Amino acid sequence: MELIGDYSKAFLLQTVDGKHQDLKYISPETMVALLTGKFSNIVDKFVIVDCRYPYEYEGGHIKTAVNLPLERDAESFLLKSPIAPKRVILIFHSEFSSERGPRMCRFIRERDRAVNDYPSLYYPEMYILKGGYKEFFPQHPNFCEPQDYRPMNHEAFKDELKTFRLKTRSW
Ligand SMILES: [Cl-]
Ligand SMILES: [Cl-]
Repeated sequence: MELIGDYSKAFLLQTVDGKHQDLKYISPETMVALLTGKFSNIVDKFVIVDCRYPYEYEGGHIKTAVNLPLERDAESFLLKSPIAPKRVILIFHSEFSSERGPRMCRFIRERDRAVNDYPSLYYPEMYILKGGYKEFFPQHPNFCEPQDYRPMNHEAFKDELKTFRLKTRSW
């Protein structure tokens, strides 16, 4: 397997197959391994980036996850003042981690490359949580808060979906 983004070392986590062949995916179990400190001696810090809309996040998210659905906010939070460490790892996810999560992952790498001298990166190691929140919640409810799951297409949030999308950079 290839080295991480800055070609400094191998990827630390075991991966699983995912739709986007060029990205690295991890399972809910591996996400829990990170959250339970199984890699504390090597991983200084990791950030779980929930790329879903605010109402989805509010309806139930992974503990400690940060809601950064808008590209400009994800960039500001992660690259304005890079989180320095050991390793730093980013884990992106959305509802199914089919579109929004992967898109933000690619976006951050694009920006990371743009503000660095090749091949250096602030976040050389990034993963996608396979199955997204939809598959994580049924496996580890006590690692979520609140302990619920609100889909993007929830019937009671149709207006909220439209409101949020009109704030995005492109549709
Ligand atoms: Cl997938
Ligand atoms: Cl956006």
